[PDB]
Amino acid sequence: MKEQFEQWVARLQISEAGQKIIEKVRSSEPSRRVGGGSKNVSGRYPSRKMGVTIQFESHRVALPIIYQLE
DNA sequence: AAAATGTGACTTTACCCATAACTTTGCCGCAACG
Repeated sequence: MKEQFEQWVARLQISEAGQKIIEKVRSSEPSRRVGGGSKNVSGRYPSRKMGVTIQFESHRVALPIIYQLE
């Protein structure tokens, strides 16, 4: 899981700052919890690619992008 | 930090259908005048 990541970074030759920010993203939990607001349907989707739940704040402008990325 | 869910069982006007009930009105006779 980590050796493949390192080889991917080496192949793309990502700078130290970029790899650091990527590791911070892949380690840190989401910054804010999704709130429904007032006109947005919010919620969770099971991403089998990652294998975890992903939060979306809109089911007709952001969720379809999630399906595409899955 | 943020766009996308009204809905359906219940009740109510509206038109048609059949019949009762009073008023219309042409088709006929009958009395009166020319």
